[PDB]
Parts: sequence; C-alpha cells; structure tokens
Amino acid sequence: SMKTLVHVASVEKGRSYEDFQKVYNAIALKLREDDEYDNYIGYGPVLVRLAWHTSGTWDKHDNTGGSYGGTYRFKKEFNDPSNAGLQNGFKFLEPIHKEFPWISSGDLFSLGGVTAVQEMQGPKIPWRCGRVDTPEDTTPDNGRLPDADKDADYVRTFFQRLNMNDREVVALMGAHALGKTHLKNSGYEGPFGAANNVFTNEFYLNLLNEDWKLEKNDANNEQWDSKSGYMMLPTDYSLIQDPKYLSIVKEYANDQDKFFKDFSKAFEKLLENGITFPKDAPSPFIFKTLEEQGL
Ligand code: HEM
Repeated sequence: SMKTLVHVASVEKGRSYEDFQKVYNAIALKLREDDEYDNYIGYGPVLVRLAWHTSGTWDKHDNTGGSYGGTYRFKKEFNDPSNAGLQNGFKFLEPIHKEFPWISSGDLFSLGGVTAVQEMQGPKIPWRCGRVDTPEDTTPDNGRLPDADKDADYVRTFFQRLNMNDREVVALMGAHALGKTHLKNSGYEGPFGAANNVFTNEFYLNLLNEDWKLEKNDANNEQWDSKSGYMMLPTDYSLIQDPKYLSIVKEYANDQDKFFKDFSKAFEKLLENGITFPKDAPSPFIFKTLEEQGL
C-alpha cells in the first residue's frame, strides 16, 4: 500500500457550535416537514444509510476513502451500484447545503446521519467539524462497501478494513432497526423491524425473538423473513450464527442503555476514521434536539 494520506481537520472559517447547531436544526426541521417519503417512514433512515456509505469507503491501510473529502458528490461514487437509492438522501440535503453553503460536503453528510439518529430518539452522537472537500481524483473506486449475501466470517473480515472489532460491528449493525430494504435498490425487500423511524435496540430483540424463515425474494435472493412481516439480510442473521456475535447481540437485546452508548462511540468513530484532528481543534459538539430546544 502507499504511505497513508494525511487529512487534517480544518474548521470552516470562523464557525463554532452555534453555526453547526443551526445546520442540525435545518436538517431536523426538514426531517419533520418532508415526512411523506417512503410511505411516511421519512428521510431519517436513508440519511443514516448515506452517512454509513460515505464513511464506509475508508481503508485503514492507506487512508483512502472515508468521510473527510465528501467524494460522494462526484459521478464515480454517486453512481456506485452499492449507492442505489442514496440519491434521495443527497437531494434531501441539497436545500440544506444551499442555505449553509460554507459547510463542507463531508461535514454535511456525516452531520446528516448524526441529526437523523438523534431526531429519531437515538443516542447523542458527539460530532466534530472540519472535513475538507477534496478533488475528484481522490474519489474511491466502487466496490468498497459490503455485500449482503455473505456470512459472519465475511462481515468480520470486511469490518477489519474499517478498524472495527466485534463489539463495534454488532453495535453499528443495530442501525438496521431503521428503514427497509427496497427490491429495486438492493435486491432485498421489506422493513427490518416494527418502528422503522424510531431508533431502539429492536434489531437485537427481533433477531432473538422472531421466528425467522430463510426464503427467496422476488429478485431470487435469499433473505430471512418473519411472520411479523420483518426481514433480515444474510449478513444481519449471521450475527446470531457466529457465537461471538451472538453473545453481544444478547447483551444489547438486554441493555438499551449499553447499546446506545456503544453505538454512539462506534458511529462517531466511523464518521471520524481517517481524520487527523489538530491538538487545538474544538471539542466534539453535542447538538440539542429540536425537542430539547422547544422547536
Ligand atoms: C455488513 C454490513 C451492512 C450491509 C451488508 C448492509 C446492507 C444494507 C442493504 C442491502 C440495505 C437496503 C438498501 C435498500 O434496498 O434501500 C441497507 C439499508 C440500510 N442500512 Fe445497511 N448494511 C450494512 C451496515 C450498515 C451500517 C453499519 C449502517 C449504519 C450505522 C447501516 C444503515 C442502514 C440503514 C439506516 C438502512 C435503511 C435505509 C432506507 O430505509 O432507505 N447499514 N443496508
């Protein structure tokens, strides 16, 4: 591999907590307003998916990809087959960026995910500013995001590239409490769980408690379906097939607070992988929800 690239965080000129809380608020207000999307699930889940896809390209071996450069705005990454459907999240963020043109693309994509998690009643995610747009030729090639038709050994190896351990993997996957698979996007179809747009630990409870059947969907792909009408990907279900993952699933199924704390740590880490924060950078921001502000 090549010598690691160095990506030093640089605060948008003159900006501070209050500026980023205003961007958060605009995202949160649009989440509330544009609530018809995807049969009234709203844009929360796709924004969290967008944050994972734009951060999940990172390669610890050469520090390519990751959230820093905001490269999803370029054709090669925008048109990654793995990114099908994310254009809806990008379009959601367009008026936000128009109102706050000074925020970097990487800061906006990652802050979109933080805002969505918190506004869906998830844990506070501390968030740092200072990602800087990088040129088109820094865009990572397609193929760095994970396949869903795979087992636990694949999941474990894949996430080593993001410097995630077993606990971080199981915690991050809890985001599949949110939203659904869409046959036209991914070859999988159905809601993951019951609430769809409230962040809870129901991913782990459903894995353990539902009666899952391995079925074939209308795209001829196998997926796990329950009589409650939920589905899980093969990679999701692998978390109760592998004995080490299963232990952690049981822990989170039995401790909502522990899941929230571990998810918040692993999600912040995901959004910050590859970034060098200078010694005198601002501390991470913890944004108030609209509810906490009375807005
Ligand atoms: C092995 C790892 C993962 C695999 C294979 C995977 C795969 C998928 C697939 C196939 C979909 C359906 C997309 C569609 O049809 O619209 C999806 C949706 C989603 N993913 Fe994952 N994912 C993984 C990890 C993650 C992580 C780590 C996060 C966030 C921390 C995340 C957040 C989401 C969300 C919120 C959705 C719902 C999107 C929507 O409703 O539009 N995923 N994932």
